[PDB]
Amino acid sequence: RKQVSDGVAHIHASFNNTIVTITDRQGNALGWATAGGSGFRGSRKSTPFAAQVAAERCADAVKEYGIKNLEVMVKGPGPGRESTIRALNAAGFRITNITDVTPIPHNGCRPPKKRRV
Amino acid sequence: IKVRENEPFDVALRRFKRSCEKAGVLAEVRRREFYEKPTTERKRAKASAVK
Amino acid sequence: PRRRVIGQRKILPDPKFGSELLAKFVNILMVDGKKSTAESIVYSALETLAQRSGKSELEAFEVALENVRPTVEVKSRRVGGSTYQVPVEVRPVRRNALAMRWIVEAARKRGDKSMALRLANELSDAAENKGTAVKKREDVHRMAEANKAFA
RNA sequence: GCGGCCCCCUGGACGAAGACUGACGCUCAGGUGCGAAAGCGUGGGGAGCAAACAGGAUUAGAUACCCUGGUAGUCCACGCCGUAAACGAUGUCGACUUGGAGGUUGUGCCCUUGAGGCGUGGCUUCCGGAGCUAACGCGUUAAGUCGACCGCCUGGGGAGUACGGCCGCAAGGUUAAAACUCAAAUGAAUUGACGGGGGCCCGCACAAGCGGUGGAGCAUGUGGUUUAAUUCGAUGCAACGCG
RNA sequence: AAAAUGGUAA
RNA sequence: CGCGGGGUGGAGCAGCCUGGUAGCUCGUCGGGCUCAUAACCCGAAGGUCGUCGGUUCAAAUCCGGCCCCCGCAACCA
RNA sequence: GGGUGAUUAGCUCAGGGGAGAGCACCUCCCUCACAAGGAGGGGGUCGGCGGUUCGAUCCCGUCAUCACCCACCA
RNA sequence: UUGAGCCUUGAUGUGUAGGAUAGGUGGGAGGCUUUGAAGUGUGGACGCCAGUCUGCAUGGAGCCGACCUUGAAAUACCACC
Ligand SMILES: [Mg+2]
Ligand SMILES: [Mg+2]
Ligand SMILES: [Mg+2]
Ligand SMILES: [Mg+2]
Ligand SMILES: [Mg+2]
Ligand SMILES: [Mg+2]
Ligand SMILES: [Mg+2]
Ligand SMILES: [Mg+2]
Ligand SMILES: [Mg+2]
Ligand SMILES: [Mg+2]
Ligand SMILES: [Mg+2]
Ligand SMILES: [Mg+2]
Ligand SMILES: [Mg+2]
Ligand SMILES: [Mg+2]
Ligand SMILES: [Mg+2]
Ligand SMILES: [Mg+2]
Ligand SMILES: [Mg+2]
Ligand SMILES: [Mg+2]
Repeated sequence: RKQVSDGVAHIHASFNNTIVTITDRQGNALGWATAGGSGFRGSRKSTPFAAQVAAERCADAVKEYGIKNLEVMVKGPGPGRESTIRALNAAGFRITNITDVTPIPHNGCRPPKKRRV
Repeated sequence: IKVRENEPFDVALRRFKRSCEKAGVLAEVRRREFYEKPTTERKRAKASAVK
Repeated sequence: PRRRVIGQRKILPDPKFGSELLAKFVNILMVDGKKSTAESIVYSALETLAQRSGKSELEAFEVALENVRPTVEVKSRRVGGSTYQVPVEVRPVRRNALAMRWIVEAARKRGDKSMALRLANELSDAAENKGTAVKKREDVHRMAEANKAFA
């Protein structure tokens, strides 16, 4: 619907979960999927295999818009990150750009205290 | 970071991240390090870096 | 196993058909070192199977195995201080070793009159992939599929 | 103790050459000043973090470690507090005593005839000679050889505690005992043993398998109980179909 | 993930 | 003195309208695990239901006495 | 008494030609032990009665029950 | 701008015996056709994926239809919907 034909894939990879959101080029979301929402909750959702399954689902649910091309913006560390990009390429998308947007403070706010496990 | 890939491509080429902060900064900016821990980790880091 | 990687012990083929694979099968079925009793049971079961489905002794037996051979299985690894179930591929020889073992256990549980009748029914159902041994293969495959995240 | 950039005010150090004063120096009880963090008072500010506190877990219990929140505080102005493993656990000043490799910052000469060649200062890091040291180690930045002055020590516990004085809004700081009690307390290093330390290797140790015991009946030994006696010994593995 | 303790003298 | 509420395994508590077969934590017992003990695992045993008398074929349970305990009220002079 | 709505597995709830979910119970592995996970087996006239087409958890009226609003309330 | 709507017209309609995307009932044994039928793409939607209601376009003079079936038989045309 509305046949945008190109957008952006935002990958929010963290240590516990990975979220894939596909937007147009104006930041309007079109579809999203998560590792946690693809089954295998718990320790299994922080895995590279977890991430690609989420990417495949997010590739679905936007086929109506007829996306052909898209940039990918990668944020944060985590076991996903690279796995999602491969899945999007395998899903039949023409990847044009690959940039990471991980927020890096110029040492501003104080982080939480170190875990004493 | 930013790669403007040309039409010949099968490899991600995501190598400027290791050439840049990537995860080194994230791993170290996630828990506070009291000033004296850094000074000590710095001092031992290159006390060992001697041959 | 800790130090000495070892060789392999050879077994003679089956007298009636001259197949190593069938000779291993009677060994799995044998109990208390009674090979004559075991080979008697297997031959009776095979003959019953052949006349049930036409076909032939070896080909019918091979078809049953193909529906029970596993392809992947889980194995606890315990690397980082946590217990996982990582799937792993199965070595080709270990495939039929598990298949033959599973078939015999299924036959032993089956409640027919004679062991030969039990065995004939069990691997006959395996040929049509609906027996307990087939169910065992499906569970192993299903469990390995669930843990596909680890590799 | 001090890290973005810019401006204003301001202290000290070092180098070149020359001139100048002419012992004007060193140390310093009492005294005066400065003095991390936490804390206190008055008035502001408050994103993140986070004592106290609340809830969820873990656990035999868990007033904790872990998770979700969260107040003082952390920030600013002024005032107080005056303590830290405030450590180089090494008072200040001066003189003398083999070397090597670096860092940083000045300066003289020589073709700079690139990032060179020959000198001469300041600060700073590592390794080592003699010497010293209980040893560890220090070693021209001495813990070496000497001189000047100051501070401090005299077995462990009691105790840096009590009382008194001084200081402080408070928290407390500083000065600082005795009775009583013990024959030790302590430093460095050596050999082992041990570690929920590291490395390497082995074993039916695990993994892969097969068959059992623990349930039934009986044989046999032991414990217990009983008995006139139920003879004595063997007691984790390494006693219990054992003498 | 959890994992506490070991009577006197010799 | 008056009015309410209770008495159930060794301890603390459920079972009351629902009179027709006492349950749940900790304890106790036996066997495991351990060099041994705790913790942990498995399997058992434990009950005039305060007492006495009634109506019911049948009473922890419904009624009426007695004992013990707890909580309220006891004012105007 | 009128109106509005409802009754579906042991529980919480969906749905003119198909009773669906999630939680419960027993097994399977899994785990030191668990735990936490994944896999099978079930377990309902879809409240009864009656009513059209071939039936029709779906449609209609009556019962038994539940919820609300209202009448009633002398 | 958006719904509630409100009053008109076009479509709407799979178990199953079958040509099957049988909506019930009837007038009902004939129609529209240059107020364009046939051979082909087009797009919203759907689906137990049968292809359909659907816009136009090269196109230009035809077949349905009772028939085999089903519990049901022609959306042949019309109408109560
Ligand atoms: Mg955190
Ligand atoms: Mg003084
Ligand atoms: Mg402060
Ligand atoms: Mg303050
Ligand atoms: Mg304030
Ligand atoms: Mg916290
Ligand atoms: Mg001091
Ligand atoms: Mg220091
Ligand atoms: Mg000192
Ligand atoms: Mg030295
Ligand atoms: Mg004092
Ligand atoms: Mg005092
Ligand atoms: Mg084993
Ligand atoms: Mg026995
Ligand atoms: Mg004896
Ligand atoms: Mg003895
Ligand atoms: Mg003895
Ligand atoms: Mg023996």
